[PDB]
Amino acid sequence: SGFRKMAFPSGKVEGCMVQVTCGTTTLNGLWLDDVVYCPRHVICTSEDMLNPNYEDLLIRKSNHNFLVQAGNVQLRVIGHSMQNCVLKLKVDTANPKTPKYKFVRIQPGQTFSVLACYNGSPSGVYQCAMRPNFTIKGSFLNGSCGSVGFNIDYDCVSFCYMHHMELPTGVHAGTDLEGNFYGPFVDRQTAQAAGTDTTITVNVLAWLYAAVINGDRWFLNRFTTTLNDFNLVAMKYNYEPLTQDHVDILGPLSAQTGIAVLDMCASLKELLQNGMNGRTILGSALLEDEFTPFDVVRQCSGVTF
Amino acid sequence: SGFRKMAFPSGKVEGCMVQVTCGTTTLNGLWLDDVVYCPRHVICTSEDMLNPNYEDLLIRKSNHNFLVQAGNVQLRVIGHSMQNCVLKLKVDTANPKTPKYKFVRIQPGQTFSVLACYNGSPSGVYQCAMRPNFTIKGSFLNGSCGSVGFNIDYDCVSFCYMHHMELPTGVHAGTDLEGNFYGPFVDRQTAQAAGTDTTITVNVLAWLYAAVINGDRWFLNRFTTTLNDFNLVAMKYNYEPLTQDHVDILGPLSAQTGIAVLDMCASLKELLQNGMNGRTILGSALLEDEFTPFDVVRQCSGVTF
Ligand SMILES: *[C@@](O)(C(=O)NCc1ccccn1)[C@H](Cc1ccccc1)NC(=O)[C@H]1CCC(=O)N1Cc1ccccc1
Ligand SMILES: *[C@@](O)(C(=O)NCc1ccccn1)[C@H](Cc1ccccc1)NC(=O)[C@H]1CCC(=O)N1Cc1ccccc1
Repeated sequence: SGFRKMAFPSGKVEGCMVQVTCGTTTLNGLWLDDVVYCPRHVICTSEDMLNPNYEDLLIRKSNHNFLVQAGNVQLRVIGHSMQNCVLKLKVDTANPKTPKYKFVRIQPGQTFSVLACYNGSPSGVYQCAMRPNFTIKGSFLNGSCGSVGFNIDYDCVSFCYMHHMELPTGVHAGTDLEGNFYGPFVDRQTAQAAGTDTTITVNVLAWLYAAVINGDRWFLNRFTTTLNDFNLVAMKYNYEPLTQDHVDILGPLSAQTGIAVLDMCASLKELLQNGMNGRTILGSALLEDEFTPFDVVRQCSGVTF
Repeated sequence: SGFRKMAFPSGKVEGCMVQVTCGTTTLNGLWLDDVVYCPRHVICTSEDMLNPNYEDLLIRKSNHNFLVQAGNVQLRVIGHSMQNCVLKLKVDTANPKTPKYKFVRIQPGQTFSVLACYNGSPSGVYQCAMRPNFTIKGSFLNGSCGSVGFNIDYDCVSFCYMHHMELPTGVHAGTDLEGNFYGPFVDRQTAQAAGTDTTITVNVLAWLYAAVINGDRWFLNRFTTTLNDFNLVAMKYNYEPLTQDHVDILGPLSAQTGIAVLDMCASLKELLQNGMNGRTILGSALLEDEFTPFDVVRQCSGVTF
């Protein structure tokens, strides 16, 4: 029993984290097989970050300008190329601790674990959601660039995020492992607007199923409602609209608790209109949206790695 | 910037987790050097758990009644002894992945990371506090017994918790690694009363400093107060009393933010009496007490392992 913001065990990712230095810029890299992946702005001075020309900065650089450390082990760079916002450094040594992995681009609402690192060394692990405006509400300091986000399916590590920037509003922006930014962001220090954030409705519903599973049932009401009626209300409160895809994904939780999705929808409807009245659900006085339906199943059924 | 419930990286603990079977009871063990540590009730049937005589049950058992698996690999038990509520199984093989470690008994209010395991296999990691009544509010299912809690102090793993049972009220109880229970609990399936829980005042103050560091300053008021005056209020709301030791521990945060401890105390005083009035601090609508002063410093200054 109980319910926590649970992260994946980080061990398989810890053995991939390295330190990358170019000139006086140091940040984190990911060592898989004989390639080290890192943010391309490693080739920038702090000055360059205002208006960087990544082309002309990169031409002025050779293989030996790049220092790669895995612990006290020096890796030798024998090749370098820029793929969108990521640098790939080919090194002389394949990482003997390379796990089974894949590169995935996640969708808004999906969750992942972040291994926050400084100078190639792990500091902490926490679970995050990709917000609908493509930011993450992380915990990152100077030198955390190159930290990664991941999911584990069985023995396979799915890398979905590399950390690049803090925006002037103190939220976080980065790329997939192919170096394409999530959202409309660029790797330049200039004012950048994230769009309005919205609540990930399907995740809030997943969390209400989790509450019922854990004995918190007070919010369960007499009423029902329709998708269309539910969605009119959701859009007033800055909730994401609910699709047939969301209803299909909540099927297993529906079947476990004996509560039809639309019934859970009516319950949520009342909470938006009337609030929680200074009651709590699973020890929180707000509606939580950083658990997927898969996270709830994983935690309440005991899935291992 | 930002602030998250951050757990320690779990890799050094992941390589110590094994599966221990005795008859048809299977749970988690910790393999350090040539000893496997596990809850002693592994020798119990479900039936035995109501009123176990551990001496008598252990006498009926020989070394070969104990199956130890690390992944695919069967380890051979060549010795067994009971130390309080823990079984120590001597095995033919020292764990090659034994980290630098210590056994510590922690105090109420201290935090640690839990590596939740099933069948010797890591499922997830989360941070929590030892409550003042010596329970933890965990997330554990059947088969989680023998899961451990730990702190990392540079290269050294401090094991402080082994999970044993869920109480009828859905909170968690266990031992230190010498097998002494935290709190008045016994390893028996019988109704057991946890004390009244209290809010860990020094941790709430640490979290308010974290809020100020992160730009949440609305709660900062004109007023001051004395310890004695502050404590009369705290005891009415089920807060732990604040001692000179707590004030001394908050000194560095006080010095960093330029806000005197007693000033922060007056600010907390108002929030207890007037509540938060819709507003949130660091995304929460309740006062958080599962960050120590050291947790805040670690996260806001960027300490690695
Ligand atoms: C970086 O890309 C990174 O850490 N970004 C993520 C981040 C930053 C702040 C808060 C949260 N997340 C760069 C790389 C780098 C490192 C060293 C020298 C130059 C560039 N690291 C930074 O810390 C950058 C970005 C913000 C910043 O002030 N900065 C330069 C810096 C670094 C250290 C001390 C002062 C200034
Ligand atoms: C183990 O002590 C354990 O998992 N305890 C912690 C915990 C935390 C949250 C929820 C439940 N338990 C025991 C050990 C065990 C395992 C298998 C067979 C016998 C004993 N595991 C349990 O799951 C205990 C506690 C609840 C339960 O059902 N149970 C005994 C049991 C299990 C299965 C069938 C009958 C009885």
